[PDB]
Amino acid sequence: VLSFELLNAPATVCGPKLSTQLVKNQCVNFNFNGLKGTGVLTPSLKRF
Amino acid sequence: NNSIAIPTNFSISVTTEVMPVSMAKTSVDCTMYICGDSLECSNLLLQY
Repeated sequence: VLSFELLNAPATVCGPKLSTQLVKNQCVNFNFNGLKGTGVLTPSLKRF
Repeated sequence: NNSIAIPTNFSISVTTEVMPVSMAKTSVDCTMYICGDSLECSNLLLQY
C-alpha cells in the first residue's frame, strides 16, 4: 500500500521528466512540480 | 369657538434632501471567471 500526500512543501519523490528552459513575459503552459497550468511567468518581488 | 391664532413674524429655512440617482455599471465575462486560462474547461463551456 503506497500512502502518499502532496501539499505546500518541497517534494522528495518525483517522476522521470527532464526540465526545460523557462520563458518569461509570454502566455505559456507551465508544469511546476506536477502542477500544470497556463499563464504568464514574470520575476516576482513576493517573499515566501 | 371664537378664538384664532394669527402669526406676527416669520422665518426662512433652508433644508437639505439627498437623493441617489445612479449606481456603478458592472460588466462580467463568463470566460476567465468560470474556467480561466484553461482550454479543457472552455471546451465544455461551449454548450452553455
